[PDB]
Amino acid sequence: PGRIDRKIEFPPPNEEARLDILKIHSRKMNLTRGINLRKIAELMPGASGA
Amino acid sequence: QAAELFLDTVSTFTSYELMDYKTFVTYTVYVSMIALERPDLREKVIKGAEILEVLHSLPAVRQYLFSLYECRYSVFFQSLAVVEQEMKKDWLFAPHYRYYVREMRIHAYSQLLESYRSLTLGYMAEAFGVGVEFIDQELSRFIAAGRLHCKIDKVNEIVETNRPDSKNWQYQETIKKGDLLLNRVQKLSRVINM
Repeated sequence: PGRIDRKIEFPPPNEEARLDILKIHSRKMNLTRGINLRKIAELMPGASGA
Repeated sequence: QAAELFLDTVSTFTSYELMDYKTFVTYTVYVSMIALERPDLREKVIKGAEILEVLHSLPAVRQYLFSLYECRYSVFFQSLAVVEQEMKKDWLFAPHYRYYVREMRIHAYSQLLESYRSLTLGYMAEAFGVGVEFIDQELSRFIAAGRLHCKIDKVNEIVETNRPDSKNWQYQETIKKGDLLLNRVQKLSRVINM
């Protein structure tokens, strides 16, 4: 315990934390108006960010 | 260039500044109807479902587009006076509302008039738009304005057209830009070196 200063856990994303990765990652694509990423974020049951 | 930046109308969004998507649709059709010719109009705006379903809620704009495409010339001046009137009372188009319809009139006159050669002047009042003296002074100031390629006869009551080449008209703007840039580099040429 005198060695490591702080240990930080990384959880898998929830339905909130998948939507923003869809937001940032969906930036460089030529989309179509009206997408509803909330539904797709629910369709993915939280694997990881990759 | 304005319709060319207004090309997509698909990736365009329910905006903060055009909160009506359909106002953006009216803008892109009002600029498209000058900005592009028939081939483009006869494929792009006439077959777009994404552009069709939004003027599907428009009674006048769907009419105002189809009065021009479907050769409904007489009501086209009525709806033209409507859209020109609102355009006169519109921000950002009130700088050029007179510029708009002076191109719309000569555009429709080019459309009907570049079909036949021996069509008479009295034919157009009942099928095109009323006022024989109006068509008289109106085409007279456009041939006199050096566009609208035809040559009207008067005291036998017939309108004759021709076809010019792409030579002297294309020559004209070249001598315009040549004299303009000659003025530019002449003026700057006196600016530098005292």
